[PDB]
Amino acid sequence: ANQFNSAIGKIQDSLSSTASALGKLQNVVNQNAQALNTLVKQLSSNFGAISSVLNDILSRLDKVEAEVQIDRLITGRLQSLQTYVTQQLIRAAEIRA
Amino acid sequence: NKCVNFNFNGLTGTGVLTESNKKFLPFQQFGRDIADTTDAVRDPQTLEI
Amino acid sequence: TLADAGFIKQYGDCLGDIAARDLICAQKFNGLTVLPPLLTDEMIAQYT
Amino acid sequence: NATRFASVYAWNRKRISNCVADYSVLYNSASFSTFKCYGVSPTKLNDL
Amino acid sequence: IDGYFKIYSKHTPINLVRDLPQGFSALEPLVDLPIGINITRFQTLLAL
Ligand SMILES: *[C@@H]1O[C@H](CO)[C@@H](O)[C@H](O)[C@H]1NC(C)=O
Ligand SMILES: *[C@@H]1O[C@H](CO)[C@@H](O)[C@H](O)[C@H]1NC(C)=O
Repeated sequence: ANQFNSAIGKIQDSLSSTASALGKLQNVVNQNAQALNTLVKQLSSNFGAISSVLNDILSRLDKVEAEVQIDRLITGRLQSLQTYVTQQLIRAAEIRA
Repeated sequence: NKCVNFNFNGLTGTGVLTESNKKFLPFQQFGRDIADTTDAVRDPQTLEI
Repeated sequence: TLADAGFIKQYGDCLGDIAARDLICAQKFNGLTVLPPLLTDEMIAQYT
Repeated sequence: NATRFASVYAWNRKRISNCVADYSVLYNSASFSTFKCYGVSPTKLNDL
Repeated sequence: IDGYFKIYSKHTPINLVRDLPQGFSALEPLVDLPIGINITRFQTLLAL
């Protein structure tokens, strides 16, 4: 009993004092956050269009001269989603395991 | 406070406009969020934010 | 430390300052959403 | 409608500012062969 | 830059005899003008 009550005591003291104890769980929250922050950061890319902003194309070009620019942003943003969903699908398998 | 199709100076978009507390310095006209999307503007006629 | 749990982002905060300091309003505003787990942090504590 | 232009070698520049531009005047003129643009489409120039 | 010249500036009181102060502050813009010239060289101006 005294050895058990002491050991359950050290569990509190260890978790309370150290920074690292939950690192395996913090690393999941961090990877989930990082990938969403990256998927947002990707939206700022031109991919070779005259703007990263969809409205700044549609407010500067006509209904034909825009389509090539917009298709660049579609291709880049769609490949950004296929990357994210591949990362998260593969990651899911790690969490399942 | 209503959803609207705004244009300021050619910065076309869609949103609810609202009164800001962001301390824009006299030289500034737009303010941006992490995503590189505008989320504040100084109105070109009456210079409130 | 949690990057949200999908709870009640009813623009009472996500309109105003916190929309500038918190990444998660920018994620929301770009069509990325976080959804709650079925079992609450109280129900997992009950099963435990 | 400047009387005499500059030579291509010594090309002139004007700063145009603090004024309203109505490019539809220029585009609605028959006078031009050439009215070609590289980061905007001419009918949109008036909306901007 | 590319057919503009511009000035950024700040004022701060400090009590250091002959050295540039440890600390941090950033310079706000004060003017821009489109002089558009081949600058190479510069000098300062002062009074008795
Ligand atoms: C233009 O805007 C100013 C404020 O910047 C306003 O005082 C003025 O009345 C406006 N001009 C006219 C002709 O009303
Ligand atoms: C500016 O003038 C100097 C001195 O004649 C010359 O060496 C330099 O190449 C010039 N640069 C430009 C951009 O005209």
